[PDB]
Amino acid sequence: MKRTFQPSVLKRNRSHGFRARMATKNGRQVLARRRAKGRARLTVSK
Amino acid sequence: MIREERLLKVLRAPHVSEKASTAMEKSNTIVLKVAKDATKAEIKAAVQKLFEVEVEVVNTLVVKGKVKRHGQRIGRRSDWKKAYVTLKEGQNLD
Amino acid sequence: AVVKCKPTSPGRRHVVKVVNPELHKGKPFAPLLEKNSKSGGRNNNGRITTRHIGGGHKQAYRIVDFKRNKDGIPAVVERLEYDPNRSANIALVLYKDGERRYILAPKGLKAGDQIQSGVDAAIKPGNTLPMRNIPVGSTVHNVEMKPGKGGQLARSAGTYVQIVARDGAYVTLRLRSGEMRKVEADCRATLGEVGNAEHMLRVLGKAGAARWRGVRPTVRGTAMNPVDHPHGGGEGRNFGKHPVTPWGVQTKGKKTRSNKRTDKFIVRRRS
Amino acid sequence: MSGKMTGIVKWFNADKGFGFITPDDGS
RNA sequence: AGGACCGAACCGACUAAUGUUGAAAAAUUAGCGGAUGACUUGUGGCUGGGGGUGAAAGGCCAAUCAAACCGGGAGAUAGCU
RNA sequence: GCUCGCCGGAAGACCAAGGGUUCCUGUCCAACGUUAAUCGGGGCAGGGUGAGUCGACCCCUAAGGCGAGGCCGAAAGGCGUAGUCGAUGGGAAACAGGUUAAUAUUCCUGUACUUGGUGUUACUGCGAAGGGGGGACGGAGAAGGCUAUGUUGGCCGGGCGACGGUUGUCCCGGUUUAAGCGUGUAGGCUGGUUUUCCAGGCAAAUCCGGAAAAUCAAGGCUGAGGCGUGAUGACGAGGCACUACGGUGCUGAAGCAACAAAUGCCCUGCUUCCAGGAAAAGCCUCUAAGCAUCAGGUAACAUCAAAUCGUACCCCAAACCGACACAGGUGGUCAGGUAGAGAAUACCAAGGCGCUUGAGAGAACUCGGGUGAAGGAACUAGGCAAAAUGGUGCCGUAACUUCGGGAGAAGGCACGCUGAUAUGUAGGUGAGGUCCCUCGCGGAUGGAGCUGAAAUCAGUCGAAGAUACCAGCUGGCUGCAACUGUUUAUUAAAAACACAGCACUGUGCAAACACGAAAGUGGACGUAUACGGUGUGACGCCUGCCCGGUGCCGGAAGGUUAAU
Ligand SMILES: [Mg+2]
Ligand SMILES: [Mg+2]
Ligand SMILES: [Mg+2]
Ligand SMILES: [Mg+2]
Ligand SMILES: [Mg+2]
Ligand SMILES: [Mg+2]
Ligand SMILES: [Mg+2]
Ligand SMILES: [Mg+2]
Ligand SMILES: [Mg+2]
Ligand SMILES: [Mg+2]
Ligand SMILES: [Mg+2]
Ligand SMILES: [Mg+2]
Ligand SMILES: [Mg+2]
Ligand SMILES: [Mg+2]
Ligand SMILES: [Mg+2]
Ligand SMILES: [Mg+2]
Ligand SMILES: [Mg+2]
Ligand SMILES: [Mg+2]
Ligand SMILES: [Mg+2]
Ligand SMILES: [Mg+2]
Ligand SMILES: [Mg+2]
Ligand SMILES: [Mg+2]
Ligand SMILES: [Mg+2]
Ligand SMILES: [Mg+2]
Ligand SMILES: [Mg+2]
Ligand SMILES: [Mg+2]
Ligand SMILES: [Mg+2]
Ligand SMILES: [Mg+2]
Ligand SMILES: [Mg+2]
Ligand SMILES: [Mg+2]
Ligand SMILES: [Mg+2]
Ligand SMILES: [Mg+2]
Ligand SMILES: [Mg+2]
Ligand SMILES: [Mg+2]
Ligand SMILES: [Mg+2]
Ligand SMILES: [Mg+2]
Ligand SMILES: [Mg+2]
Ligand SMILES: [Mg+2]
Ligand SMILES: [Mg+2]
Ligand SMILES: [Mg+2]
Ligand SMILES: [Mg+2]
Ligand SMILES: [Mg+2]
Ligand SMILES: [Mg+2]
Ligand SMILES: [Mg+2]
Ligand SMILES: [Mg+2]
Ligand SMILES: [Mg+2]
Ligand SMILES: [Mg+2]
Ligand SMILES: [Mg+2]
Ligand SMILES: [Mg+2]
Ligand SMILES: [Mg+2]
Ligand SMILES: [Mg+2]
Ligand SMILES: [Mg+2]
Ligand SMILES: [Mg+2]
Ligand SMILES: [Mg+2]
Ligand SMILES: [Mg+2]
Ligand SMILES: [Mg+2]
Ligand SMILES: [Mg+2]
Ligand SMILES: [Mg+2]
Ligand SMILES: [Mg+2]
Ligand SMILES: [Mg+2]
Ligand SMILES: [Mg+2]
Ligand SMILES: [Mg+2]
Ligand SMILES: [Mg+2]
Ligand SMILES: [Mg+2]
Ligand SMILES: [Mg+2]
Repeated sequence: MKRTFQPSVLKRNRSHGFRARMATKNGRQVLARRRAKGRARLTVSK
Repeated sequence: MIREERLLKVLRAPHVSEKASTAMEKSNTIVLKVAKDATKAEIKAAVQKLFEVEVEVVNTLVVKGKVKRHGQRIGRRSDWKKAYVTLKEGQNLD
Repeated sequence: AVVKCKPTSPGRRHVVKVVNPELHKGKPFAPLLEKNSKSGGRNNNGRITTRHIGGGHKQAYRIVDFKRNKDGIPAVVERLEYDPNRSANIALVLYKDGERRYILAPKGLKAGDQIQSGVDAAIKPGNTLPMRNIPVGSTVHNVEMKPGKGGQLARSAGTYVQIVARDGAYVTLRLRSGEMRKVEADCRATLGEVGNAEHMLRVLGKAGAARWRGVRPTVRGTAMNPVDHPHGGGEGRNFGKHPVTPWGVQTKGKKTRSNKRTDKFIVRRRS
Repeated sequence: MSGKMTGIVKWFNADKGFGFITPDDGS
């Protein structure tokens, strides 16, 4: 069957990437939460 | 003119290999491990100065580092850059 | 010419074409074209504001002179063309100075006629002159509401506007709807009815012919659920309620005009 | 592996079960 | 010419049998419908939760929908077990 | 290694996306692998991806995003101008052969090409953020010309047959060659040329557009393929030698023709239709300020540069999405033979596999199939399922009908092989030859050779000639819905939805309406033959009575009635 994850790096980075997070206010709050939790991989972005 | 200090930091090591020995004896081409940011012109100037030998052309490629496991801990080796330096005919190098 | 199609297939059984052989069988005049990107009935928020719009054949925009400002200069009619953006046929005209334009084609207009705008224009079909220069009782189209703004009234295929009166600065019009409206007497108007009068005589025959025109299907409200529409619901076919919009506004009879700015310009409403 | 056990529990219940297998409303 | 005909690709899913701790969290086999059109498909884009979208089944919105998911109010409340 | 079997419009080959070293070599077998494992996509070590021409980057823009200022908004923030991003689309250029354990249009050999530079030499109007042209565009259909490619013949090399026969009308194999450059063909489009003038192209313009007048009908543009060169080359069956038996080296024949022929090319064409079919840059050209013999321009030649990143490997799959080495899903490209209408189907080639537990036995029972006496739906909720029909050509075909259909109605006959007509026909192709010519990729004539249906007559074989695969069961009555379509991803495909059509009603444009605290946006770059909503649902005949109730519309004399 066709499953729900059909990957595309371009769409992955445009949707969930670093600059998409840094663009908006709420996306910047996400990176503050992940730095506070101490995430190694802060985003998708390689 | 590329500065001599950069030309001294461009070349890292010669790469020994069966393909390198073949290219050295047939096409008169040496195979070098170079600095990663080094371009072809920087390489041609370095070989033409530090080895005093005439370079015809330089072909480059980037070597991706392998993923290894020391014990059970994962790790990744560094990406490095490789240059096929074609010498002119008659020129010789150790 | 309306042409009833022979029923070689359902979908051609009920088709009536409107064939006009005088239209140019070629590409339109390229400088007067521009891109017309479709919308889907969606605004800058992306939401659907007006329903049932979507799809259809790609359409290039034809720049049409409604302002009709080339005064004094006569113009001959080069050829008639099809406009997908509108119901009326358009006419490619050539001025003396070498300018080509598209106008709305009037009824009796054909290739080779001369038109001329301006005050000193004659009174024949095609000419454009202010309605203080136009005689009372004549049929005009492409009528401005404000001077120099451009024609906004009577642009559709077979329409016309009668001029019933004039009191100084204003003329009184009999619109195609039956409404009597005051317009300033300096506004330009174009003589004659608009061309393709038998446009409404066409029959699309099939659903695809509406999808070609970008008309997505209309779900009637009682075939829904009550969360979707006020009419929705029922165990069977039940409609025990007054007919409303999807937003709960009465449709059969309730008026919606709320402009107190333009009420002085309205002599009588339509009946 | 109790992490491969995490899979086990996390989604051998998220498989969700299909359902009762007797078309019977005891109605 | 055709929302024309028969019929592969392709799209779909009418029937039966299998399977039902499956090969498979909806499939296989044998048949079935459309198959130049209101077709189908690739890539990218837009619409956000009482909101979208909907040829309208309360359908779909990441194996979740008569109001998604995550976090928080929060140790909700529970005359019930 | 010899056999056998399977795919073969794929179970072969090339990629994109995606993965990210799974590639190759050596070594190991604890774990992984549904068994063993000496093997492996497993562990360990090493190696491996070479570009001016491929792709990206880059120049250009689409939908759309962001958005200086700006407008709006409790704040956050929303929209959006100039702009700037954004491919899935536009934009310069390379081919053949060889080679590695693993890369190659990247290396090597050979032969090319493109754009920028600087620099001389000749020539001299250069110049844009501007104007114009071009780029630049739909569906369907019809052929014609070709090629890829294939077949046969010829040619060359080899062979003379494990069992009767096989020096021949015999068997096998091979018969390849590119980009580029030159030629400008079939064919398609187009009237050229000169001068004068001009309310237009924001100003200008020699450009475009438009007016005139004269002369010439014949110039121009595009254009597959062919031919020549590239190529005295390369490749080449085979041989000759060494042989780590893996290989490496040397040498090397023929290398033609006819026919058939694409869904590929001419073709972004032609014809036709209506539903009326991107943008911008590169490119060409025009001038503006400016520059005035400087700058710059094109013309030749020379020289230099063309960076950086990707390139391994899988890619319909054991490497991607499915928790699995999962019978699932996944876009593009290539498209051999025989039969066949065919990319169906059957058998095969190239090539790739035999699906990671086997060995036996040959009970019940289950699964998937085969055949079946007599009967033939008596089974059953119900002919569920099976069985049956099945092709081409010809004859023939009812009620009804919206005159299109129904209809492939139904029903039926023929069908192989051989020979003759005709040692292979009609037809197709079309040579030599001869003639003509404003001479060539020319025009006639000519018919060699090749290819090649179909039909009739006669004969003959079998139980059976559409012999396999493939491939409609048919008809009668009736309900509903006009139809094609759509729908409950995962128990409902339907009489449900939609539909064309009909009617009511609103709406005069800053439209109604809708999304939005708003600005604004859609409607719509539309203007009542238009748009929105509601109901009905082709067509045909029709659509009757009731306004008391509830709504809506209109009224404004009176009663009542808010803030104030
Ligand atoms: Mg090179
Ligand atoms: Mg590279
Ligand atoms: Mg509508
Ligand atoms: Mg409707
Ligand atoms: Mg409807
Ligand atoms: Mg319903
Ligand atoms: Mg309600
Ligand atoms: Mg009822
Ligand atoms: Mg009732
Ligand atoms: Mg059809
Ligand atoms: Mg099937
Ligand atoms: Mg069909
Ligand atoms: Mg319901
Ligand atoms: Mg779901
Ligand atoms: Mg909710
Ligand atoms: Mg709720
Ligand atoms: Mg609390
Ligand atoms: Mg609790
Ligand atoms: Mg073997
Ligand atoms: Mg086989
Ligand atoms: Mg590994
Ligand atoms: Mg391997
Ligand atoms: Mg190994
Ligand atoms: Mg062992
Ligand atoms: Mg084992
Ligand atoms: Mg390995
Ligand atoms: Mg570019
Ligand atoms: Mg934009
Ligand atoms: Mg913005
Ligand atoms: Mg601002
Ligand atoms: Mg850009
Ligand atoms: Mg692209
Ligand atoms: Mg390889
Ligand atoms: Mg331009
Ligand atoms: Mg097209
Ligand atoms: Mg050929
Ligand atoms: Mg023999
Ligand atoms: Mg013998
Ligand atoms: Mg032979
Ligand atoms: Mg050539
Ligand atoms: Mg490769
Ligand atoms: Mg494969
Ligand atoms: Mg397996
Ligand atoms: Mg699989
Ligand atoms: Mg075949
Ligand atoms: Mg097949
Ligand atoms: Mg048995
Ligand atoms: Mg049987
Ligand atoms: Mg029997
Ligand atoms: Mg019997
Ligand atoms: Mg019984
Ligand atoms: Mg019975
Ligand atoms: Mg049956
Ligand atoms: Mg059967
Ligand atoms: Mg009944
Ligand atoms: Mg129906
Ligand atoms: Mg479906
Ligand atoms: Mg659907
Ligand atoms: Mg279902
Ligand atoms: Mg179903
Ligand atoms: Mg507006
Ligand atoms: Mg109905
Ligand atoms: Mg009635
Ligand atoms: Mg009443
Ligand atoms: Mg009232």
